[PDB]
Amino acid sequence: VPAFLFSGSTLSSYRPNITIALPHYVDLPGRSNFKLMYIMGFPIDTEMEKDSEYSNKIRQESKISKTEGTVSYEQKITVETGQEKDGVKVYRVMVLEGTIAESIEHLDKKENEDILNNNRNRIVLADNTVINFDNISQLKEFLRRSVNIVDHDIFSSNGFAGFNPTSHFPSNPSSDYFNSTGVTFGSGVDLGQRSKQDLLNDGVPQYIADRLDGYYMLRGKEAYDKVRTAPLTLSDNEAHLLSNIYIDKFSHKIEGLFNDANIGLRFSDLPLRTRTALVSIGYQKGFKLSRTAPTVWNKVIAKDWNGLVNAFNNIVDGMSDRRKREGALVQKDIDSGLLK
Repeated sequence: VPAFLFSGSTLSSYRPNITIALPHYVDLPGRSNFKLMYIMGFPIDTEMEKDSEYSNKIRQESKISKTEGTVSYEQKITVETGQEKDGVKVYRVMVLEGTIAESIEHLDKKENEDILNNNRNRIVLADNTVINFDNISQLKEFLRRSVNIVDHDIFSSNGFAGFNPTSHFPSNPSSDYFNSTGVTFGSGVDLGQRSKQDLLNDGVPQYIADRLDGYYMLRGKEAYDKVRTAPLTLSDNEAHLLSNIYIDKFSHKIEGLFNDANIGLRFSDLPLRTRTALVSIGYQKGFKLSRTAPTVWNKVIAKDWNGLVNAFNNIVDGMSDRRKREGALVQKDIDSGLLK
């Protein structure tokens, strides 16, 4: 105390392979100053101000908010638990350069609870700066906010894209979009232009894709009649699975457009709520925002965030309340210090 040692286990893609009872000292092959000591087979990371051969210098702190902030969903993270005293830091390594996903799982694992509630929990980023968390919870939250390209609960709420597990038919005869509309499930998933094999190719499970037989490729009057005389309802679990697959898929196209514009930063460097606002407007008006919502896009590529809020507020499509709610997501990111 204050510690645990051989408690639980550790996730690493890196192991080196005749007396092992003695400690072994290793240099992380990719980077530095990152030097680890293996007691038994377990990785230990220590920092000491006064020069040591096998220790590391003091890592500077990160300015990222531990409360409201995120790390890029694109990067790798090192998760550490331990103690620090008067200029000397001792930490046990839990995840060694892992993705946010297995981090979030291997971090709740049955063997690992014990050491994480009595020791200080931090993340070491790819740039070798440090985020110190007050507790383990804060950390878990942080990982959950970081893992997803958009916020799925916000996106599927009635305020934005909605959720309807029964087969439905937006628009109508009086509309220009009549003939371009298909049968739709979950949050806006439209089968009008899709084949079963397309869904299988996108990663949708067999049982869901077979369940939808007879609804593929229908549009206009056909789709309207089909919904009227022979509806089909998916369970909430299946509907949410299908939806999340197509939401992530679309998010990637928005991401590509953003990165291709060479604005000075990457889509993954923006806060969660803003990413969510941009994907939402694109989902409804079409993905190429340079063409479909020019005022919004022009403000985005200028990096003018107040201008962006105004643009969301001034657009007239007859979808006004939703446009406003998107703008208010952006305004929330400005007010909390995450933007600019």
